[PDB]
Amino acid sequence: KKNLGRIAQIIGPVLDVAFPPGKMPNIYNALIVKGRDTAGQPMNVTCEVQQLLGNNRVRAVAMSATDGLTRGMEVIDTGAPLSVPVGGATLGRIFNVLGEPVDNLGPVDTRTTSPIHRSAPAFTQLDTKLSIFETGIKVVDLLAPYRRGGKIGLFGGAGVGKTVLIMELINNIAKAHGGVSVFGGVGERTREGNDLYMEMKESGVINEQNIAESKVALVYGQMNEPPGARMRVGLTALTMAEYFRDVNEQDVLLFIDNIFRFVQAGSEVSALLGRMPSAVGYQPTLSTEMGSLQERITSTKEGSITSIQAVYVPADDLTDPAPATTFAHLDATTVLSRGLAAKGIYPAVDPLDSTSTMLQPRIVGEEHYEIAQRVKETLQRYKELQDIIAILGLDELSEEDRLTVARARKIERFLSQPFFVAEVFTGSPGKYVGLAETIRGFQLILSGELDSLPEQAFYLVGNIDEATAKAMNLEMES
Amino acid sequence: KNLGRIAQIIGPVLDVAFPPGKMPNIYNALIVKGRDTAGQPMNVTCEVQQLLGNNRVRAVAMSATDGLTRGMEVIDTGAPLSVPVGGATLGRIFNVLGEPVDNLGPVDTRTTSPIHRSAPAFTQLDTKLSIFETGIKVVDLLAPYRRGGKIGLFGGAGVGKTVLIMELINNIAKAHGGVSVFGGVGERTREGNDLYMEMKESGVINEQNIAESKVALVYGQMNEPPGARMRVGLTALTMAEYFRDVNEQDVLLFIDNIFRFVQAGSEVSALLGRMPSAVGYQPTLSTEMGSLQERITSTKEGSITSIQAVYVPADDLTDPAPATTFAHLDATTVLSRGLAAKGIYPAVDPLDSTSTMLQPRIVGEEHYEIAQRVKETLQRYKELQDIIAILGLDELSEEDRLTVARARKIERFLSQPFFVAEVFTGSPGKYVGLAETIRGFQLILSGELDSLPEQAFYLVGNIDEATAKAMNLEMESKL
Amino acid sequence: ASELAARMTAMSNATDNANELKKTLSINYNRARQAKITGEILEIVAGANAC
Amino acid sequence: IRADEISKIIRERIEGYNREVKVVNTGTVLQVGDGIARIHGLDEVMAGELVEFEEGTIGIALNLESNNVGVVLMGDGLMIQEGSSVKATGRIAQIPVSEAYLGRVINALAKPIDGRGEITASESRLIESPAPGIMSRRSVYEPLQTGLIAIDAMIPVGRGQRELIIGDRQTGKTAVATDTILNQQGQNVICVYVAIGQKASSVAQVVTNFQERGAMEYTIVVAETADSPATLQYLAPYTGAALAEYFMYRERHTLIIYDDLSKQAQAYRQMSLLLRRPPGREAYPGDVFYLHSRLLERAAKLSSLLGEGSMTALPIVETQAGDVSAYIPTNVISITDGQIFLSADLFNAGIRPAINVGISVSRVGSAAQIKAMKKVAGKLKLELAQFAELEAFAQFASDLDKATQNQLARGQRLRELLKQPQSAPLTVEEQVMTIYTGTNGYLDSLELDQVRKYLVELRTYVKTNKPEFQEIISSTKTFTEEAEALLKEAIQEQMERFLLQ
Amino acid sequence: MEYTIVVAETADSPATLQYLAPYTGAALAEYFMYRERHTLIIYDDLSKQAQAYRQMSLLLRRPPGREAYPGDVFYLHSRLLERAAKLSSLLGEGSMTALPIVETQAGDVSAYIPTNVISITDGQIFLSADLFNAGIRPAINVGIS
Ligand SMILES: Nc1ncnc2c1ncn2[C@@H]1O[C@H](COP(=O)(O)OP(=O)(O)OP(=O)(O)O)[C@@H](O)[C@H]1O
Ligand SMILES: Nc1ncnc2c1ncn2[C@@H]1O[C@H](COP(=O)(O)OP(=O)(O)OP(=O)(O)O)[C@@H](O)[C@H]1O
Ligand SMILES: Nc1ncnc2c1ncn2[C@@H]1O[C@H](COP(=O)(O)OP(=O)(O)O)[C@@H](O)[C@H]1O
Repeated sequence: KKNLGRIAQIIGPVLDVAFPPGKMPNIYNALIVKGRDTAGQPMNVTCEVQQLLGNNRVRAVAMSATDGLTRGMEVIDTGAPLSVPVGGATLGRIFNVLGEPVDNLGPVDTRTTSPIHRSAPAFTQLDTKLSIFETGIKVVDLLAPYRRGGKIGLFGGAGVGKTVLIMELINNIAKAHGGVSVFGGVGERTREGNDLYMEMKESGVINEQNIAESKVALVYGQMNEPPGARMRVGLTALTMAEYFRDVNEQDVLLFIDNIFRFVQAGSEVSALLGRMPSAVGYQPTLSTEMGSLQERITSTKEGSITSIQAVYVPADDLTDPAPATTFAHLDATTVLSRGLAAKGIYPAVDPLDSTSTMLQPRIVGEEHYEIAQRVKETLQRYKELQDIIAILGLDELSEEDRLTVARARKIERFLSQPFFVAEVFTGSPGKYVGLAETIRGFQLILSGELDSLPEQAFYLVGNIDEATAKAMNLEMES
Repeated sequence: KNLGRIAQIIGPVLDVAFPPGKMPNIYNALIVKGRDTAGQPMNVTCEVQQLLGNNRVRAVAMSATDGLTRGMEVIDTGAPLSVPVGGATLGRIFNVLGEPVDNLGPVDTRTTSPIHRSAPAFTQLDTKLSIFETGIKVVDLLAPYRRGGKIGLFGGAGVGKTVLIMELINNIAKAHGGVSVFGGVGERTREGNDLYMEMKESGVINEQNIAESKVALVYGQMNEPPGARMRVGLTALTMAEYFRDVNEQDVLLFIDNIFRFVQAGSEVSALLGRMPSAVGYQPTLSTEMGSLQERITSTKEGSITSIQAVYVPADDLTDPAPATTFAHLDATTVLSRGLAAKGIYPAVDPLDSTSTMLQPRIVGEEHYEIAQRVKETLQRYKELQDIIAILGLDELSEEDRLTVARARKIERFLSQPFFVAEVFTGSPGKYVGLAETIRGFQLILSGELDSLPEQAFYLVGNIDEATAKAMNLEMESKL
Repeated sequence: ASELAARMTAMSNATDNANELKKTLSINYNRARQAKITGEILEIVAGANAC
Repeated sequence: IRADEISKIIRERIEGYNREVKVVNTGTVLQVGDGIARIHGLDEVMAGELVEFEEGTIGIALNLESNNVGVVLMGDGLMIQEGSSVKATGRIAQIPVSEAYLGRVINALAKPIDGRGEITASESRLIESPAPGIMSRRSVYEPLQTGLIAIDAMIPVGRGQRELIIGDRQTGKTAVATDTILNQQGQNVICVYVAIGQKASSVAQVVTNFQERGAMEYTIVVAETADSPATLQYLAPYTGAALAEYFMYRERHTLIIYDDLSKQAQAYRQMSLLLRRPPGREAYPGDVFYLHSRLLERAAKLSSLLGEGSMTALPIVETQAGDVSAYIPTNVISITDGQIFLSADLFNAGIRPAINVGISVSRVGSAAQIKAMKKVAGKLKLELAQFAELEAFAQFASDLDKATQNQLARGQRLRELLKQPQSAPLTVEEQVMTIYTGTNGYLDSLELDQVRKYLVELRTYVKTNKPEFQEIISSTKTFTEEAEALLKEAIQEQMERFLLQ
Repeated sequence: MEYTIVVAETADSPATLQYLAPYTGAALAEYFMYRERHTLIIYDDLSKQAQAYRQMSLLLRRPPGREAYPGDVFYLHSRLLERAAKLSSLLGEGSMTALPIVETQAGDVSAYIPTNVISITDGQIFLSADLFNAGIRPAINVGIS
């Protein structure tokens, strides 16, 4: 209906399309390309503009595999920004980068659709209440409380249990509170995407039949996908989430993982856009794109969009800009130090940088505030002593500093939360803990009630009474 | 004509075109004028470095990029820029192009020396080597200046360099009856303002009656363009040059910072179509320091003694601008974040700071032995300190356990207060004499005053005052 | 004798702890120097070839 | 009430309009890509003119060539047809200003993003009004108050002085910024919390805290959504600077909080990179130095000839992994009036605020703080520096000298004085009280970990018993023998009260 | 040799061919797994493929990024390592288990290519030169594996 015409240039992923000189399309809008294939000339080539580049020519980003098409294909301007199905059509459906259901189910009803991106929500349309809910993972519930409706940052490198921590968190809050629970997979290992999909099917939070009863909208974008697709799936998932926070007006659970792959797709497409590079390699616009994907998450006046975002810290580099933007852009930083996983704790979370602005006396209670304090002072002191105790041995300390090292490692192994989904990986069927644990295990450790049971006697056990029973068992076996 | 158009303006880089009748030479002052946002007769001065063909040229502007719009007139003065110099040009503070920025009466602009000039050949350089004492303890002990030399303040991240310059100017501007000049080159403007206030206070400006001011301030802003900052040093240097050849007096230069100048040159060179270099800078860094440190030379005609602050970024030495600045310096004072962290001021590690004028025969062969003994025990302590930090001083064997406490007293003793720094310290400072210095150190390094507590040496001008503070400390140990 | 045996085992563990620590720190230095100067080189070559 | 009266005002706005002879420079837009607009034609365009599009997403013309003009999109222009008549506005990025801003969340295009309604405003403040003149300005001779203890204790802030908060993330930088804002409750201090490039939920939280503390009656928050275009995200500090110039130029001394500035450098970097203006080192454009120079040098202290107000500045810059040798925290430390750190170690180890004066420094000194605290504890900064070294030295604690034992326990108790609770902004007279309690060794014999309780007991005891002390000294700014006498008196009394018990 | 189809280009080969080789291995493995059978592909070594692709990119003058490697390399490896899965009985439940050999450098698991392919796989398998020179052959470190 709009300007038909010809792509003049294709450069791998990116593509440059000329047009009628009269009307060029919008910036940021979409358009398909018919093109060709082996059998049939399908509209599989969805496309998206990026830069109108002179001579009635637009430089545009692809969305799918983009071989077989050529210069001069019959491009179709759809004019609008990329629409995407929303509604109960989402619920349960494992649909893809442009919204089509790739879950081998029916093509969902287009009676309710929405464009891909929109403006930032308003200064007033932000909420006011510093909302806090617990999870059940004790290190989080001690020293990194979670701004619900805000942003919950999952940091760490690779092979450090971040996706597994997300699986545990969704394993809790899938049948815990919250309305629709929109997982998005930005660049996920697709076998692990279908893995947790099967975990939703088995766990039944998603629905086999009558799928429109799900409160789950798993719109993955697999890691295999082209860089435009990885660049857009985050905007798709957040479009679902803001749709529900404005139309279901619901507290939406927004597991996404991991948006470093999203901004790396942005870097990769910029490198063919010819935009000059930035810090160490990335796109120059990483700041604004992370700003888009963050500022279009908010807890609204009615929808507390609680977002649980992971960020793949590349090669454990905190001063990298892809962290350095996000954990300015979010509330609950949770960096998962790899060396703790080398030691063998699962999850492997430091206390020092894993933090929150929720950790305030006037939010968590001054009691829980000082609880988290009296943990954190001791463990920071333990690190300050760690870097000089590893050289030159243990007993060159004071009696006090020796006891403080013992108690700090007490808290350390005490925060080894056994995970309920990690039984099939390690063997131990994990445990659930809460606020009575959050006060009391800390209290026994810091008072010195538990002060003779060894470091194993609170190892991989959440409940402190479970640690006492474990201590009884290991003292019995001698 | 010579009226041209400005084809491209990107930052303070201005691509000026010209008709083929005239394409002027390099370094020439160009002045687009008569226009502003208010319809004002605002002029901007811009000099040329690269002339990029087709009778066109890219220039650097010594005032802000705002105001002037592409396709505008430009009047080259047919000459390189010329700075108003003279004894009438003392007292007032003025611009890079020379305009008096003191906002009262302009100086008589009649004798203008060109800002870019020849550097004096060494046949004109006064090879006469000489010794300078400036009253600050660690300097006139261990980095004794040449009364005639070039003096470097290798400073760290804003630590003690500018306050050191203020103290030293306060101590020696009255001392040197010849001319003196501060060059505020990319200096922080409120601290240049504080310096100007101290010159009004101590009467070296003689605010009620000027041109008897043997000091002359010229300043260029941080907030000014790098086109201004990459020539403000040349402005100050030319004022000192005029006083070193025409007046040919004893001339004293205190530019701050030279690395500001370097960064401004790098800044415009990235813009004016040139490649980068190794970390930080332009590829013209060495020739920039060449122009400067070849023009600031004490001549057989007239002496000069230029001190200059060198802020190294990241507080190191492998940085290329101090890697050439050391090579162009002769009296190097290198400050330390560590000694500032322990409050010892001036926070110069005496290890790094040396001077050509520390020869035994030229400092006195006992003064030299003082200097060698302090550097020896000090460097051995700076070696030992990490072994201390892992194995305990009380373990660390006695024949070095004495020397660690000795040099530990030494450095804090050579921390001495300044007459301006009393705002930062609490006690008004001291102008220390070098005989008193070598005397106190001949006590400490020998091990006569090993009975004293160490903090009795903290922030003390003279060793007899250190004994006095020691008796006070012992008295309060009783009380 | 037991004092200077405890000092001996103190030093015989401290030397090896210093050795593994300098191993880790040497690897850290090599990686850091590599990363810094590579970022330097690719940055300046981006600035140089961006014309 | 609508459509029933406004027709006469409609006639008033219509009749009496311009019908001008305004010849304008007008450009056919050529190359828009990713927030920039390399525009064809448009010859006589002043670099810095706003350029009006088809849309209304106006744009600043930063760079300009012989053929094209580098123009940014303040407001992302999501639909701009090629060849659109994009004419400039003629004027140069002027900013409307009034005292009626005092509370409205305002956007970088001077626009109320408060929901409070539009502001009438008369003047047109330039976006690049230069620094106040060299001769024109006085030294920072007058105190400005922190509300936090240790900063006013050792490393003073002064009205006109531009101290630089620095540190890693999540270490209370924005927190101590807001604390030293809402400290200003009777000091006739305008605060301009310019929020740059972070969570709008966070800026809503801080304006919530300001609505709690009342400080949003006089403060002006320039928000910057992280989704705002990077041209706007770097422009906004200049808007805040000119807006504070609007009040400093009358008489009214003010304070500003850039928050942060590192995102300003990053956003400006993004704009310069898309503008193809080549990068300097660390992939930044070189003149982030020049940008922040023009910014911070627009913040100083007036003298009596032009209004003797001040624009004391607090630009927070963010440094990752506790570095200083990051490029922007290398520029801003040279162009600030000294810097204060928030080490993650000192924060998570209880020192909250976390200003380790070993690396922290205020480079104008006591002349910008009060004469009472001067005469009490000018020396305490260097004393605590020595205590920090010697406590690092007292790792080798086998047989400490008795004098160094006194010194270490002394500076120990002093550091314990420099502990303070969350958002408890002490009276500056109370800071004089605790600073004399430390410097006069009363607490030396006392319990070392109950010094906080000793202090709260002592401050309640003096604030009840002898509140004449704090008012006579706040009227004299001077630690006199009357102050000494009242101090040591209530010290004996409350020392008794807390010894028993 | 009936169990394998050995794919071998060596360091003589141009970096383009060394770049395309494991893609071709994955393609024929996709044909074989896709034809109902289990299969196993041995990329050896994939770090050499990273170096080859990095060279091909630099001769393509594309500005490299992290550790002077192009930003593409993660998606690049995601191609030839996400084509390796176990299908279901919808299409014949063939399986394409894979051993992408990545020879790291000095144990720097926090180097770009090793942490990259860890971020795409189903877990690490360690091998320390220290356990190898400690006589324990094979030298897999089970505490981190
Ligand atoms: N919390 C855990 N419980 C049990 N096993 C774990 C845990 N964390 C890590 N592991 C082991 O380490 C391997 C990889 O670590 P992990 O799964 O944490 O990385 P990841 O979650 O893929 O990180 P990301 O999702 O950020 O890529 C897992 O396959 C598992 O064997
Ligand atoms: N005196 C204090 N006592 C206790 N906590 C404090 C104190 N000062 C600051 N904090 C804490 O520091 C935490 C982080 O605040 P803030 O956001 O200002 O840090 P930041 O480094 O600025 O983080 P970001 O840069 O991401 O904004 C807050 O939760 C606040 O409670
Ligand atoms: N031990 C010290 N002695 C004197 N001044 C000090 C000391 N430690 C910190 N300072 C501060 O350092 C400032 C001087 O730093 P300096 O490097 O001279 O100037 P800038 O910081 O402008 O480069 C002084 O204003 C003073 O407040």
